[PDB]
Amino acid sequence: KIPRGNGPYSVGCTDLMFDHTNKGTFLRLYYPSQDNDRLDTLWIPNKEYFWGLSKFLGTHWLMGNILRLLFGSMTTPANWNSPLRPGEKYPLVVFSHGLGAFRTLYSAIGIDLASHGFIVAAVEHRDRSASATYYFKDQSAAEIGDKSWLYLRTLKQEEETHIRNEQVRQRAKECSQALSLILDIDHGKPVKNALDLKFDMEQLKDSIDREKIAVIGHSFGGATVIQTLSEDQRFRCGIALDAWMFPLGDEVYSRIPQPLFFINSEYFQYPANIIKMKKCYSPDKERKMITIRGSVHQNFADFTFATGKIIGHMLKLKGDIDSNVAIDLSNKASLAFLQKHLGLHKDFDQWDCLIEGDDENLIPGTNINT
Ligand SMILES: CC1([C@@H]2CC(=O)N(CCOc3ccc(F)c(C#N)c3)C2)CCS(=O)(=O)CC1
Ligand SMILES: [Cl-]
Ligand code: NA
Repeated sequence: KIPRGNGPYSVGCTDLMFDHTNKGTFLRLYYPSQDNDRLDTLWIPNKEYFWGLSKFLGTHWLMGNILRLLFGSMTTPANWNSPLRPGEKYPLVVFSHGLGAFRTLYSAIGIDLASHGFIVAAVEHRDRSASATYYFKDQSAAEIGDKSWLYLRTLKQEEETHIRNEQVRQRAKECSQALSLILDIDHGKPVKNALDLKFDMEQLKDSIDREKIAVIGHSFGGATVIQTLSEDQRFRCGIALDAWMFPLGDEVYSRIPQPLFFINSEYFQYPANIIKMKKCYSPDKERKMITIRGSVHQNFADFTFATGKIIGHMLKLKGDIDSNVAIDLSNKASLAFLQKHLGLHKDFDQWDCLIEGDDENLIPGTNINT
């Protein structure tokens, strides 16, 4: 089970696609809800995501059908299409998923933030870094629900530098576009969701705390954080979860004025990647880094909760550290950082010492020597 949020608010979830095209925005929204008696949210909601994950793993497409069978009915503890909790303006996180992932696979993070009173927009990227995604060829197709699928692109070694950088720039643009869509919905523009879901977007009107915007992401999503910050000053801080720095151009490093927080796993990181992170540091800029002891790259994504302890450790979905323990540390430290740099008046400053890695399961900075 993906854990429930630790915060006081109940949590809702819905999908938004606008426009309907491959250049439109597609995101999963997690938000504070009133109602707690709705059906839980289907975790991986289409069979084509399993086909996607199979290609991503480099296995026979039929392995996809087996993944579906195992995980296809699994839910995540968010009330599907619940009404938004009214009467308060919520800060906004835009969340960027990793390579081979998609929008639904960071619900532990998204649910927890929402339970503390954030609205989380987990984008689905159309850069072919997602295992799968979908969109509609034109208006007719969107009405009848005729989905077109776009699958992960496998690169040759000689495309890697160029293409990963093209993708990270597109990802940043998709983050910025998602932000503008949400802010517009906040500013009351009618938007016809391309998905026919029973969630009236008009509830979102005047529900966003417009200047309290942050961007968060895992791995490829962590680079996306950094690109996004250096492209859109509307984002006031970033949190990179085990950032994979390779996609970034040499230009961006000196070009990130906003506070930035690296939350790393113990076993993923390596000198080349750490050196690139330290290239973001300048005396005039706010930068924090912590390393979660006994953790692996996958501790930040939902599949760390989807299998048993033994199978999970074997597949490097789980580390030596308990997955709930690990994600609690990442989430609580994130909340403290956000409160600090968005100027929130909540109680997240109780976790301030975790930003400093002052905990028996944290390492201040990094374990990697460079
Ligand atoms: C570093 C990396 C990728 C970059 C990235 O973003 N990574 C996270 C993927 O996280 C995922 C992927 C699918 C999932 F289903 C879930 C879930 N839950 C999480 C790992 C590219 C370079 S490499 O090939 O040498 C080694 C791997
Ligand atoms: Cl290295
Ligand atoms: Na911009």
